Amino acid sequence: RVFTSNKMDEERAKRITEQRDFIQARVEWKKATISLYKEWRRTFLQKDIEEQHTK
Amino acid sequence: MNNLLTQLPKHDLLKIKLVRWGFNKKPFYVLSVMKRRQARNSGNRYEDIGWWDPSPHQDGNSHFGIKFDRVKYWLSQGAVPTEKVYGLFGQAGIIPQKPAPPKYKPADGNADTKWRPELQKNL
Amino acid sequence: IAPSQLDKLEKFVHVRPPKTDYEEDIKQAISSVTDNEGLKKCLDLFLTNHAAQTWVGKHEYANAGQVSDFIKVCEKVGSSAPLVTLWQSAYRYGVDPTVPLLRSSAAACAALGEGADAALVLLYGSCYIVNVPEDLAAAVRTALEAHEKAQEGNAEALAKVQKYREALDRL
Amino acid sequence: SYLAQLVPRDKRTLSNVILNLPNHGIGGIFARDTWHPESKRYWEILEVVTAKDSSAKVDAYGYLYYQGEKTHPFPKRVHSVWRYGWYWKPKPEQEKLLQPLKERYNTLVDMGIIDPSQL
RNA sequence: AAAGUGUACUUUAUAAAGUCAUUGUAUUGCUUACAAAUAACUAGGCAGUUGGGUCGGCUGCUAUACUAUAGCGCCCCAAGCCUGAUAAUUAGCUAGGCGUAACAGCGGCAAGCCACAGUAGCACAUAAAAAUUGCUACCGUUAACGCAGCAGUAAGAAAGAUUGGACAAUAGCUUAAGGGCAGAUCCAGGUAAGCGCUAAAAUCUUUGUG
Ligand SMILES: [K+]
Ligand SMILES: [Mg+2]
Ligand SMILES: [Mg+2]
Ligand SMILES: [Mg+2]
Ligand SMILES: [Mg+2]
Ligand SMILES: [Mg+2]
Ligand SMILES: [Mg+2]
Ligand SMILES: [Mg+2]
Repeated sequence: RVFTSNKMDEERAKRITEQRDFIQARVEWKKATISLYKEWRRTFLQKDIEEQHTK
Repeated sequence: MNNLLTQLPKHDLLKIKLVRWGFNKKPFYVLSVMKRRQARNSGNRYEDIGWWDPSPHQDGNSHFGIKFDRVKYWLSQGAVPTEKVYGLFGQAGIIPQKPAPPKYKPADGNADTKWRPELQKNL
Repeated sequence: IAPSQLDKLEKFVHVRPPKTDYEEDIKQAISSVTDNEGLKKCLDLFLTNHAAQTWVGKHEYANAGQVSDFIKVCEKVGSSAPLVTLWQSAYRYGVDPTVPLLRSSAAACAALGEGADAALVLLYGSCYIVNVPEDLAAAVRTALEAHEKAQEGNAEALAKVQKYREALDRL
Repeated sequence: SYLAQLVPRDKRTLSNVILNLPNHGIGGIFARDTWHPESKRYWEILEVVTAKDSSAKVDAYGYLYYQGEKTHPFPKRVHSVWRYGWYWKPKPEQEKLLQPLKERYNTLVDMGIIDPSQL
């Protein structure tokens, strides 16, 4: 669902502003976590390769 | 007996969940890696990773234990924490805090008494 | 369902096209109409013809030749409401507003004696034509005077005539 | 009257606006009332085809402009025809020519001869 | 794939995004072995039965392996296969659990696997799916229904709880406008497992008065 209004008043402006901030914050948060997961993923893969060679 | 699962789900997601292990009005939680669609306290798990005691002690703090190395391993594989687990990891500094959406609904005026008839009898 | 892209619209049109030519039906309908109900049917026929032409690709005033015939039938029948509706929605019916058409409609209403209808047609016509002839205005004024005399006994008619006279004077 | 399409009205789909205009409103500018007036959001109509059966609804094709710039590469049909709030936006040349006509229409509405809600 | 792509959809004088559709290096796996109650007043069992050959065994779209589960099915060919077999009685299994120095014996609690939803045969549903999906016949009440979902009623039995409150928390379904749904669950009521405390006052507890 979305919010739309024919009246160009303060209430309409507030809803648009709040939504923009939330979406921007969530997008930035997603990028940071994924980068951490990718970095950890490489580390564990390297350990497995070393263990396999030892065996 | 409770052998841990090894094969990953093919049609569902893995999540990090809280399991209720308390007593009457004395909650206690255990963190484990389980299939998304299951019973709350089901015995099917991939690993148990931590514990949490939400109530304050004489020192005024809550206590939380976690495996730092294994949390990263499962987060890399694709396990998705729930909303409350995100809060615990955010405060503990394992991952950045997750922003919450704005709230407009008038909050509940009876949250600790609405679901407890014993208090309402005295009220 | 209509295609999303405009480049595929030609194929959509050619498949099962609807009936488009209604000139023969309208000509027969105009002659056969002798009551108000038939006049309403003709108005619907005009609307369907104007809408149907888009399938062929024409966007002109299809109902530009039979307008005069429709006016004649309405005057003979004696009902002016169909003409009032036509001028109110002239574009929707595919009729191009022009001074000769306005004069013909006003004369028909004036002949019927409905000065109030004559004022309505002139007022609606003024919204399509920038300049209204002064002679036409005088004719409508005479029609209003005749209408007032004919129906002087009805207070509601007197109020309507007075209101229309004020509108004509203001505009 | 076609002059009644300038002010948006409740339960007024784009089909009613397009039909009650000269030449089916080809080459005109239309927009919804929920869009900000200064946002420069509008549709430019290039082709119109009526419904096969109803003959009272229209499928329109054209371009979509946001901030006075095209948003898509090729013409496409308007998918929001069925929504409400559409109104006519005459170009400056049309506005100048229609100045006296708008005044006449407003006077008639003020005096109660014309009821915009019915039309 | 916590991904990419779009002549697609929605919101914006503030825009980042999501929605819908589609896409994976072979595009969702079969087989074998061992163990697990009585039981001979059950001694013969099996003929698609044991093995071999051709053909079939579909839902495409890397290349070879000479066709790469199978008597799984048709036709043909050779006579083999099992023998505490075959037929019966009883029981859901694992395990926590209770007695015992142990060995053994028996099977209330948390959880895992399997089967079923009045009875039986079928269609979908393959890969994670039929209490609250269909078709047919039958049984019991009255064209319909089947509470072995929660509460509750009747009969039977020595003996089986309220026709309660709430989504505040945990888990789940949907949704980018921050909401909606819920007898899972969390709380209360009822019933002498068990565990803890009270059933007497004392300078109005000197952890006091000031
Ligand atoms: K059955
Ligand atoms: Mg049994
Ligand atoms: Mg059955
Ligand atoms: Mg199920
Ligand atoms: Mg039953
Ligand atoms: Mg029951
Ligand atoms: Mg929730
Ligand atoms: Mg007793």
